[PDB]
Amino acid sequence: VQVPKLNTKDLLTLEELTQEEIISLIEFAIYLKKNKQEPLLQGKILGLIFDKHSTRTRVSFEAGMVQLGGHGMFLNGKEETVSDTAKVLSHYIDGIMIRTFSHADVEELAKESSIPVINGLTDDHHPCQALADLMTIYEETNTFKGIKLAYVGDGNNVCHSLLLASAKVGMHMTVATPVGYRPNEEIVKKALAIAKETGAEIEILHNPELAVNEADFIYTDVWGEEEKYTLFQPYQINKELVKHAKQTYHFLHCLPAHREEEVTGEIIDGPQSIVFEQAGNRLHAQKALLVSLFKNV
Amino acid sequence: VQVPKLNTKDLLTLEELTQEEIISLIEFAIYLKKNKQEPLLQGKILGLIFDKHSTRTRVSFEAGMVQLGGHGMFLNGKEETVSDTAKVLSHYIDGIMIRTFSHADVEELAKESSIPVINGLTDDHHPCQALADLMTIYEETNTFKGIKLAYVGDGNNVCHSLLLASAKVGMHMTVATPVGYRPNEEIVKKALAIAKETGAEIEILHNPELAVNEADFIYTDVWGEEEKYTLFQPYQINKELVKHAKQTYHFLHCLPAHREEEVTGEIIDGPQSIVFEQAGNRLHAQKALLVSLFKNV
Amino acid sequence: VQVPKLNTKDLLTLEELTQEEIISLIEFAIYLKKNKQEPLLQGKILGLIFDKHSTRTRVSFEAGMVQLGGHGMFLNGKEETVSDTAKVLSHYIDGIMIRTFSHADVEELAKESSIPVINGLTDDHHPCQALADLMTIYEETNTFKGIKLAYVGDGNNVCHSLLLASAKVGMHMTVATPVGYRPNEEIVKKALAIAKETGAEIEILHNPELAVNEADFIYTDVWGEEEKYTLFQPYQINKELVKHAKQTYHFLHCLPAHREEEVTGEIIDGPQSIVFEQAGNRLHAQKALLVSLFKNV
Repeated sequence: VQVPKLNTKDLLTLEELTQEEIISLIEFAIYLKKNKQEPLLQGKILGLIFDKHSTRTRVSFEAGMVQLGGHGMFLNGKEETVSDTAKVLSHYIDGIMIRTFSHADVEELAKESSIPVINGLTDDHHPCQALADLMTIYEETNTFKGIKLAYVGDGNNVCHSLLLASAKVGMHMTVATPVGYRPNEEIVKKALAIAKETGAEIEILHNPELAVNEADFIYTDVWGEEEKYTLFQPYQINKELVKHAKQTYHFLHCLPAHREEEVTGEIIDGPQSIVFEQAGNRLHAQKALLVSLFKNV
Repeated sequence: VQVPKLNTKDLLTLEELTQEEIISLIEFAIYLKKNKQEPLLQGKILGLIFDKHSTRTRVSFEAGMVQLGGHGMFLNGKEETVSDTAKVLSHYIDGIMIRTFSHADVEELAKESSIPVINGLTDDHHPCQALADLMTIYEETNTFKGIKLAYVGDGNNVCHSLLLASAKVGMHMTVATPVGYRPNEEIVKKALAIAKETGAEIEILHNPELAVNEADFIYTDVWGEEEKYTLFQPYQINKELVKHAKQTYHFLHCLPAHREEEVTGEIIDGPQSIVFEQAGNRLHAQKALLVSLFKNV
Repeated sequence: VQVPKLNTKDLLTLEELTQEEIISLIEFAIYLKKNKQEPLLQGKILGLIFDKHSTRTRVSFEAGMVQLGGHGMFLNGKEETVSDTAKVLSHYIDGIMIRTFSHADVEELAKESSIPVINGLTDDHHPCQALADLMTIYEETNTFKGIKLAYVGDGNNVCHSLLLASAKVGMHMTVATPVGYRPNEEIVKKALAIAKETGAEIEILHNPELAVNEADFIYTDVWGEEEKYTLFQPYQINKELVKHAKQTYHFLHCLPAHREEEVTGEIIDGPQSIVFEQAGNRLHAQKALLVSLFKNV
């Protein structure tokens, strides 16, 4: 097996990876997906820490380790500080995947931990998703040079992670969100700065027709309610809006979905959709990531 | 290893199995029990879903997988619908054992899931138990042709599952329950219909002496309270009642028991009892079931 | 591998071990620590039972099993009595580690269980800790003959376990605790009785300078509050107090710590400290223990 050397212990936002690093990861995920499960992490253990329990993440991670000959250790966020607990894990274990709300907390755990820490999802960031998404796209295009991804919806953590992800690999990305719901300046900013070096064109705006125009890929996600709903109704993915993209676009969604909200069934269940392939690749992307991180011994 | 081909993805009530299928399973469970643990499910994963946490079931399942080289994944019923969650599991995993209260829910999960689903126990059904019970009986008799099982007690889910189980294998079964506590028409009905084809004699009635008469096996289980208790007092298993069965009967109980309620200690701890052997076979029956289901790939 | 034969099924207080038994264990832990992880418990399963969830214990145990080719099964203390549950575990499993509050409960589980039971920690006892501590000391001294350990602080369960532990191996130990907070007569008593046969000198008193005098090792641990705090302030480990020990003493603490309470940072983070080495050895001591217990088949 030709395992990738990452020059980082942790993976938190996506930004601690070089561009080459990200491809190597992707290319490796794909090789693993094709190849019969190697016990590359014999007896290694991944701690799994949760704020609110999240199935999709937990299972995809635990699965991966198990398939790599490892073990996943389910811990809870019913806790001594998140410093003390980092110290401890390190003695007895090989890595940690945390999902919690405050990203600052994760950063802290990483500094203090002496084993790899992986952000399962914080409020601000969701690297692993984006990484599975890039994998999915690359499976289709075999390249990011010259590719447009439109994301329309709420300016959320998966949005952030896509921005950084696209910037890193020189994939162009435009975002359309309603007036209130733009993503964070600080991130947009970082993303733009990465892009200066990869020639990726990143943009944020409001009219979605503009985002989707000539896009190779469209991505949405789920959204007191009375007034909000009426504001996002125009940001729905449908026969009508998707006509402005390329004939040959594919649809992405991180799931789960509420049909006839963010996306019409016609689209999500149509042949343009590849949400399922996407879903699967969570497993594999992560596996690739895990193995690289764990061989920095 | 000579693994049984089941013509079904799921196992919910017992009724999706042919009679041959059930023996093959039993015969296989026994072979496995005798034979040093094969890693027949290397790296496969069984999701374990719980409504209220139940030890006996959870452990017997997890154990089995572990002994088969697999892994059990404990999930909770602190959950998005039970549709969404089925879809997800299927991507990352190989099978699901669910215990929940509403059987309808399980049915749903099975339809929607694209991997095997096993009913750990619903309010109406408890297949796995019955299957371990048949195994136990067969260990003793080596045949169901001509065998009578009496169940006295409450007309509960394990009762149901025994009815169907006995009907399928042509084992005769009579049930005695107090006036209020007969089992469900719909099941009795199905059971009777199966029996028409296997020549099993099934009956439901009230006087327990009648149920136990010439029985090869007696089976009870645990039972506002002030008036109920006085009604079941006569449905106790004891020196007195067991005299009407065959000299050579054996006693079963799925456990746990309240001695000097449903059963006197004399009986349950007497040499006629085989509740322990029963208990053990949970493990093995299940193992057999799991392996067959998982090789329908 | 040269595995130790223990003449006991369970390990609850430390007192069911002979002195030889304890060394053999220690010596084995060390060998295991040095040697690449043997799959000595292939497919064996350790049940893990919790009263309040405790990370350090849970992880160190689960880890160990995993590294020994086993599996740890996390159960909860959301439970039928702790008799019924012992019976059950035994059918499907190989051993149990319990942490609960009432030691009496553990005793009970052990009697009733027909597989090994290990006290993770009760209010009165914490064997596994002490055992990791002895390992740590022995790593340094290679012998207990002639060695003094001072424990100052609250007369707590780890204190108890140290008393018994030291008594068993003929290590001298003095304890200094404030007036209210002496450890239990009944234990001191047992400990003294063991010591009569190993020549260990055990003592309990109040002035800590006396405890630490000419000590080879110093051990503290964490401690309505307004009046208590002022009482223990003098029982702090610091530059000042540690001068009365040997030049060449080492500091122990079971962690976690509150610096500038029981111990000044100067000490705990100083080169005299070996709290980390201590921490690690939890894993290994336990592994050694587990393997010996599990080969009493």
